[PDB]
Amino acid sequence: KVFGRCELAAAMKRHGLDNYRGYSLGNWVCAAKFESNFNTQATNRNTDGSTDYGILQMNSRWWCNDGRTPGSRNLCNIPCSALLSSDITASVNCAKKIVSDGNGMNAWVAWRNRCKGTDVQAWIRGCRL
Repeated sequence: KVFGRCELAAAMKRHGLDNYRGYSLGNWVCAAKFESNFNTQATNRNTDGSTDYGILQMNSRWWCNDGRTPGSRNLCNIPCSALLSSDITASVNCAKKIVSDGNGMNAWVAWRNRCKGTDVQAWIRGCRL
């Protein structure tokens, strides 16, 4: 499913992401925009053989099991296909584990490179939340 900007914001808020670990809603929406273009079905394979899945592009080497990443840790205890669902619940629960991992949102390279230090509030402007 390809979410609309305000639709995703509303779903993320309802799921407890607004200000989770100090990160305002605009941060999460900006990250999803640049990680997957708001598409739950996005996948991207990496040079090391691992693959990133979903709206927030979580890596199969640490977060989920895709059955083809030797040495994968599966810290969110879910098959990677779960992250591609139209229901963002699994993606949200896993994201909460990741952001609490110590590096905060820097775990998402697109966030670090294109959201961090910008007017992230712009991402939720105009939305009825």
